[PDB]
Amino acid sequence: ERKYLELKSQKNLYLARLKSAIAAQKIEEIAGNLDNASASSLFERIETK
Amino acid sequence: LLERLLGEMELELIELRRALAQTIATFKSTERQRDAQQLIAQRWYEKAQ
Repeated sequence: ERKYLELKSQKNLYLARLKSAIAAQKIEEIAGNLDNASASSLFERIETK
Repeated sequence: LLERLLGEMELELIELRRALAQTIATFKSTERQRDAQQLIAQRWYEKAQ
């Protein structure tokens, strides 16, 4: 009964970190920072079109 | 065969036109990239000065 709440006290932190990490690359995809011109999306296809 | 070949050529002309358009597009894009690169070089020169 002790160990269970021990783990429950960190489930949330892990979920938060994971969601932040996902969101990072999520908007890094759209409108790349163009630090390198290797690939940019949705702001170059539109520009080229 | 006359009308057949003329229709074929009619299609092929606009195909060629589209291809040349795309060529002009990336030529402009490459020029823009060159300008950005030389601008960054100039900025680093300013920092050095």
